[PDB]
Amino acid sequence: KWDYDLRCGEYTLNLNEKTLIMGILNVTPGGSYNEVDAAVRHAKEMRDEGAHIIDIGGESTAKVSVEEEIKRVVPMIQAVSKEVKLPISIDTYKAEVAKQAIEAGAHIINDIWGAKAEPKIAEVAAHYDVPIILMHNRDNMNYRNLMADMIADLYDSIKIAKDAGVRDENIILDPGIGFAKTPEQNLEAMRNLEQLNVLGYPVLLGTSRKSFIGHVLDLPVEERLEGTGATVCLGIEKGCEFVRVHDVKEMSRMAKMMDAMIGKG
Amino acid sequence: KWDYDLRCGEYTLNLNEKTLIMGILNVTPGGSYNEVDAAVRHAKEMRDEGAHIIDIGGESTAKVSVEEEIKRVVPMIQAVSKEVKLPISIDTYKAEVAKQAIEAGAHIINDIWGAKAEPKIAEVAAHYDVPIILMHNRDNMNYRNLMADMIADLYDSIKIAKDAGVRDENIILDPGIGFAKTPEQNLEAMRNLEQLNVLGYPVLLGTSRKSFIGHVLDLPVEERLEGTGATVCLGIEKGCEFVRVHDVKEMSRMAKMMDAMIGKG
Ligand SMILES: Nc1nc2c(c(=O)[nH]1)N=C(CNc1ccc(C(=O)O)cc1)CN2
Ligand SMILES: Nc1nc2c(c(=O)[nH]1)N=C(CNc1ccc(C(=O)O)cc1)CN2
Repeated sequence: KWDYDLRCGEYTLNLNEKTLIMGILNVTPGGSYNEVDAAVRHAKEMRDEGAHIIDIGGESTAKVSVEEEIKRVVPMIQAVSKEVKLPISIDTYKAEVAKQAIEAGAHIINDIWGAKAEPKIAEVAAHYDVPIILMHNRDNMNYRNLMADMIADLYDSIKIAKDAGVRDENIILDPGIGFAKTPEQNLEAMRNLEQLNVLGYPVLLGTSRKSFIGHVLDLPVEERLEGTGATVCLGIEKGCEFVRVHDVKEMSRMAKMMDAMIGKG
Repeated sequence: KWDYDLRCGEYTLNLNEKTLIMGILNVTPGGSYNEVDAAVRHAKEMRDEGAHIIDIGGESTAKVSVEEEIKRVVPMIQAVSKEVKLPISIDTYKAEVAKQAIEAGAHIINDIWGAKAEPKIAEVAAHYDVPIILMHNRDNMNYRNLMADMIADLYDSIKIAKDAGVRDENIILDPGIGFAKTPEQNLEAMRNLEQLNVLGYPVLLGTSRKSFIGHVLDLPVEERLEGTGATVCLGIEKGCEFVRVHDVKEMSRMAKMMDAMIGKG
């Protein structure tokens, strides 16, 4: 069904056998022992609970200067990649920040502006030959047709990536749940996820604990585990390749049950 | 999408607005204060956590005499229906046991042998005018074609029900997960649930904590909450009207997230 593995330098990710789980690493503020030590323990924990990728990045949910984001995030990567044998993605949109992260040992790029923030990032991706996640986002919500416009917008990211030298096999798409979308639009995107498949790239889904779940269930962030469950289940059934979650133990067992049932693996 | 409500004597169940949750009531052995009091507290708890129906019945998972099953189950129904304002289904296949249960105040019949055990049950259903759940089951597993044979077998239950006087609107079907099916056949049934829809009746799904979940996840019964989650999510996405669960709080929030997303309600 995919005729290629996801190549991640040291590691290799097979897209046919199971839904791959990307664990969110909270960067609680760099350099200090407390910060880097708690991040390592948390990454070790996530590896133990069934995670396949560690996603390192903070400051999205402020506007910090770039030379600082590096001071924060570079030590984090050096440590985790040394002590947790697992691919690391860097969660930034900035070109200069991404460059450092791969240099410090990070394997995937995770751009929440899908190369539209700093088009030069896609050039960094092409050069180190890393896989890149292009997320749907935009500075507004004035959609003519939600799904039609997402697919259009995503394809504009691909165009920037490909004209930068990025190979098709190093491209992952993400519908960008929670970004430039009302609670009701987020549901529609979920309902229509299977459309992104026509584009012919692997899709990552990120819905973990987000507020649209709260809006439906009327429930604060620490009570959003079951809601997340449902979004991850519907996601996988709609053909997702990756899920980005906080609750690795739980989501990982759900993915596995989903895989058994849908006939994946 | 359904042009009719599910009529349950005192109560009425709408099939368009939400996935309806049936809570499993464990009958731990009748008459005694401890037994009936713990059953009532457990039913009150399930009502509090989002349940829409209470399912009362034990001895399926032995072979007890009929006049005893009544001594066990009749007091349970009198109590729960008095103190929990909710429809009760009786989980039996025996005609004489069902008769008593409705007489004691129970509203739905739940037959795990789909009128094939004691065809006379369907006559009890027709007479009191209660809804009946017909489950797929058989004394063997020698399937030519799993789904084709389920649908055939189910239709044999309907034939018995309808020739007994049961109205189409009082008929609910159930694929009978865990019954006369290997772990691998259970997955296939799950994968192909949407087929039962061609028959034109509401479908209840019962997979809560069952061993096929354990077989996939390699996990004992008390660790089967996420696995159950996935089965309930895929179920609802495949058009289920009811789910039969133990973990009402959790499953109830998942159903609700599923409903929001699939556009139900
Ligand atoms: N590839 C990828 N990266 C991310 C994603 C994401 O969904 N996909 N989400 C993130 C979290 N952003 C949020 C947006 C909305 C909400 C919410 O509405 O609660 C929470 C968090 C950041 N990084
Ligand atoms: N309408 C309906 N009634 C039931 C059902 C059910 O699935 N649907 N399951 C029940 C439980 N039977 C089990 C079968 C298999 C397993 C297992 O394999 O672990 C556990 C329990 C009894 N009553």
